[PDB]
Amino acid sequence: IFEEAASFRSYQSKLGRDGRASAATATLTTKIRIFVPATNSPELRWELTLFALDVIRSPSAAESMKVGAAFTLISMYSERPGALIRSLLNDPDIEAVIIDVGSMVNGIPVMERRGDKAQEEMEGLMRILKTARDSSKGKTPFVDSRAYGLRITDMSTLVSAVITIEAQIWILIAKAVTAPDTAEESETRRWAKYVQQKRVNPFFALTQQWLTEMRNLLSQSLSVRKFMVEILIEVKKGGSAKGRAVEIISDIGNYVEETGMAGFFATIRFGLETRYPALALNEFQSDLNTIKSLMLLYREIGPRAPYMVLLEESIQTKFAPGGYPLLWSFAMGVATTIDRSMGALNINRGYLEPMYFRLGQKSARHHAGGIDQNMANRLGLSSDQVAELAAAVQ
Amino acid sequence: IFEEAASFRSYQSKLGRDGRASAATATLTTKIRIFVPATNSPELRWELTLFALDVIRSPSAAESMKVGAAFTLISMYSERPGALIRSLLNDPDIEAVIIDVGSMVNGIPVMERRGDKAQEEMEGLMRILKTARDSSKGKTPFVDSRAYGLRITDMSTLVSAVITIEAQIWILIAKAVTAPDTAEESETRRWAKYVQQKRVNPFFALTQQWLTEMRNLLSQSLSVRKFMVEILIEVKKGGSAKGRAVEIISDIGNYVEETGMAGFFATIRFGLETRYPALALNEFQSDLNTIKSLMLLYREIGPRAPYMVLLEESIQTKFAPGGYPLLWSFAMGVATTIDRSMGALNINRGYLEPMYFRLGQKSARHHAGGIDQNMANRLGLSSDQVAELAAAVQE
Amino acid sequence: IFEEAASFRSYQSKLGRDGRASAATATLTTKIRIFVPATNSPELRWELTLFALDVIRSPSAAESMKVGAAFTLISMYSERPGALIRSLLNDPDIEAVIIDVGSMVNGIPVMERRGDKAQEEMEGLMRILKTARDSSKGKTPFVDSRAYGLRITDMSTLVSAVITIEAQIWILIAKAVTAPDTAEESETRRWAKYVQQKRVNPFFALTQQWLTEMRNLLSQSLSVRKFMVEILIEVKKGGSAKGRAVEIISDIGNYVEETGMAGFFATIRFGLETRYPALALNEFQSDLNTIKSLMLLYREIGPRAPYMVLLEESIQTKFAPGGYPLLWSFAMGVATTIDRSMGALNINRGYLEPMYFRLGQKSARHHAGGIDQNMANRLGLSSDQVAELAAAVQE
RNA sequence: UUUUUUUUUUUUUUUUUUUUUUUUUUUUUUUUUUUUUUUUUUUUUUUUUUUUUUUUUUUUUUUUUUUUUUUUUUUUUU
Repeated sequence: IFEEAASFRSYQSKLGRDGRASAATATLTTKIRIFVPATNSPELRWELTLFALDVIRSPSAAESMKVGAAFTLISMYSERPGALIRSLLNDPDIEAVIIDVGSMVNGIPVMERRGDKAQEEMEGLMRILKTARDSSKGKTPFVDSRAYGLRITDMSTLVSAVITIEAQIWILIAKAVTAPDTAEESETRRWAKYVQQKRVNPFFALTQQWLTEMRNLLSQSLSVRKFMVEILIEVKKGGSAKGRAVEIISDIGNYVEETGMAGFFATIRFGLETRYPALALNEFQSDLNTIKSLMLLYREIGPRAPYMVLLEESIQTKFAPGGYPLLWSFAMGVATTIDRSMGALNINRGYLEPMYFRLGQKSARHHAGGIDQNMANRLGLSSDQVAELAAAVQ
Repeated sequence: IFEEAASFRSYQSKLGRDGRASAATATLTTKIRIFVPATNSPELRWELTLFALDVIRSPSAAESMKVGAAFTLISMYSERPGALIRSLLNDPDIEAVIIDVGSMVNGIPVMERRGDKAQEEMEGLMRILKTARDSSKGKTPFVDSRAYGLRITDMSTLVSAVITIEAQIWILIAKAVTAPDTAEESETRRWAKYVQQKRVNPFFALTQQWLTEMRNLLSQSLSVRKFMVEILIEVKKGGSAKGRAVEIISDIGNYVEETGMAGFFATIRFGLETRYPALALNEFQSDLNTIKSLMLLYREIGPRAPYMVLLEESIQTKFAPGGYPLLWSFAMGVATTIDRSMGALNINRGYLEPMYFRLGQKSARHHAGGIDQNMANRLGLSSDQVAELAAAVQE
Repeated sequence: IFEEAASFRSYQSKLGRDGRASAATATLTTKIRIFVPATNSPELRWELTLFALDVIRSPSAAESMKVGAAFTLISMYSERPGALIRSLLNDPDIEAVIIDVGSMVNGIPVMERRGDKAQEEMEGLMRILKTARDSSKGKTPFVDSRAYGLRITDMSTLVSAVITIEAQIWILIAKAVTAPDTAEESETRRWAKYVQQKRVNPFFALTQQWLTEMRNLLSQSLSVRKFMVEILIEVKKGGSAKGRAVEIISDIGNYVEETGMAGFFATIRFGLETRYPALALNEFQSDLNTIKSLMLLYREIGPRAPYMVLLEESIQTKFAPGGYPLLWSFAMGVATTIDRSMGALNINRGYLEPMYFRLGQKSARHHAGGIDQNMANRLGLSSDQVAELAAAVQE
């Protein structure tokens, strides 16, 4: 009867998603140069970090080389970052040319391995680096200029630096796609955390200007977000040995997961699992069947599922609350009454049903925390006790 | 209808945890020197402990020296201190170099077997130890300076001494990463117990100056907390008799467990297992579902679970009460009302949701301990007795 | 919901607590000499006991000597005292070397089987036993000096003597680690019995000065308490005929069991098995779950459980009433109101929770002398008569 | 056998939150003690065959009455 319809909803949501796309769909690659350190000499690693910071500080650089810089800038972690790149790159938009900087002989720019083939590229980079200084009005990437000056001999001091700047990139990714500005509040809150717990050395704190230039690069290159989410899934995998370096990335991950999918998970939290009497309304049944199909769909996607928005994967559309707007309007009605932080999520969408939102508000507030409507009999609480709870709840 | 939601919560929590993370993630190892007692000689072991105390007392020693000094200083228990470190190291931050010191030939500075590579390491150690003495204005690590000169010749007094300095490190770890100041109250209260029980010899008590220099090394190095929690799990394990040495560590452990997860367990104690009538309120169902997922998650993590804050594991975030703030605010509302130990824990966090906290307080205070709502009927207590309890509780 | 939380409490309690600790944890042994009788000669055995009493009486003897002397002393019961020590010693703190002394010809010091190997040991012993005598203002260990004077040549008087002295050690162990001073009342009781019941010859009573020197040795050595509790568990096992000696010990052991865990058992004995109306309150639920977990934990620990304070096993901490203070404060409020022997136990802990203690009084006294309910309808007599009895009893 | 109708048209990105912070050894009591053989009754005994009455007898066909018989189209108003 209805079972056919429910199975048909399921059918639509999985239809044609099976199998493999034709190689005729293969997109034009773009060629990007990544200067990998490829050495354990701490001097070259820190100089390359400064070079890379400056590439992103520069308004005269192209996006193609800025992405390449972000690929050198994160990934200072491993003994062989060329393995990290080649194994986790996984992007058809990109062909990355990896250059070992080797001895890093050149003073402020990277040394070219084919020094002779073009001097103009070394000039281009030097112009970019000068532009980085001059356009930033002499202000270093760091809030203390001495951090720009000092060059590092000792591996403890190197990693203290590197992990602190990496962490400063990774705090960005959490909101770079989903609220590309206005997220300095959240990012400084997370910064406060990592320095309080002494994981990062705040001598290497980066200026809001540099962080914004990098956050913008992240908002507008998918290629670098793809690499970030690749490595973030990689280190999320359990039971491994962890160094402090990957641990802080993983930690950051917990802010990066479910990003840009607020609507979806908020209908599960403050719609489904809150389980007010309103879930018996006939109107919602289509929406409930939708969310069932979405949860199974989420499961079908597997490990990439919590990051779909950063990856800009198409399937997100299905996830959007336009697919279940009665239940979503209701759920936000609950969310905004229950959770003070849900008050501050923007719910200006065209498909807001204000009567169902007000029913959401009424289910939490007007029903007195739903206190009359105890969900389960395990407490075996007195009727009197429930009434007292409702009185205390105002 | 609802089952799919809870099973999806499960899914989210277990997603991508599976499998083993690629070697391409492997971090730059730093070099740590650990000086090790080669032999059961009391003269060696006590001088080396004094040296090691002085390395952490030093303003001029490098963190790479200091953490390896702290490793030797808390390996002094073992019949084979080199084996203890190398077997429980388990740290990709670190490459350890051991210097099994054969005969302590240099005297005040530690020896090195083939010499320092250009003599400079011995000179480095000497500078370290001088600067320790000079910066400390002559004052020893110990509260009685006679301990510093003592140059022990018998194993009985050595183990008395060692165990007492070790205990003094281990009293720190309980707060070193969770409130590294305000710690002195706890650390002295624990000190009181071990001396009252005559387990440690108070002749060897260490100065607040030295203890804070070591507490800071613990706060700022994960590599030493990794070693500590490795050995703390190791000795917590059953099915052997114990030497007083590992027993005292195990004893300390009971203060180190649950550290830095106050909020989590407090929601279990004073939200969940107290089973107030307030758990019928619809909103808390989301949070209850979360804590169920967290309990099963805790189980899934296994032996490291009680120490996840000291070992700085990402999963901790999951556990933070920001993840279930309605239940947490209510549970702290109960906790602070019921337990006169509570409320000395800081609950100034953004997600306090104080209507639910006040409902917590109004359960335990206003509902007279929730007096009416008896959970189980095996006593079948009279209404008059419940009223007497309401009177005596002072609401 | 709640079932998972209760299982989680259990999980926390048992998490780790399996497998084997790695031998990399293995503690430094301390090497100790135990002199033992080789043979069934009373002339040896009594003089060796006098020597051992004097070693413990000495101001100049080392702790390593003293513990070894306490081993010499308590092993006299058996036909193979070497076998008794070696087989029931179970301790990594220590490394026991046994000397089967042979004929005690070399004066007041014990015999050396291969002569003096340092050519100093006998002189060490001479100094020890001289300083024992001299430090004492000319006293003997015994209240009558003739006991010190009289050599023994028959087994019957030997065993009369030995048992009397061994008993005097064993009466101590019941409060050597808990309340190690103010023990004396419960060492003069405990000497009432035995003398009255004619199990000991009070000719061999020991002076308070010797008993406190031995009590101190017991408080401040774990290794001796470990040996005592090993043999105390050994003799507690049934299914065998016994000698007089072991019976006196076993009888003692009924004093030694549950020592130092007053608070734990008192929460079960008072409060919990009293099943007051107050136990139905929401407040206790955490604590009740705790006690349940502890009872099954007690079961899991098995034979050593009643002695975990004297063995100072880490787990003890778990048991401490800080782990369930609301239930405990109430339980002590019951216990002190009901039992005339309670209250003379010191309950000045920090986690006193006095509103619950006052409710513990107000149940067992204020609620009609603990007659505001009757727990179950075991016979179904009339309420009024029982209430009249409670009024006449006046709480 | 036959005789309708049967294209389409909306909506469908995102935006919050998320490290910590207290407690947490121990303390009391804990042998015993009284009673604890027996003692009386304890066969029997009365009464218990039978006896009266106990066929039958009245009445008991029938008889009156019992076809039918009148009435029975209409008419005002709107």
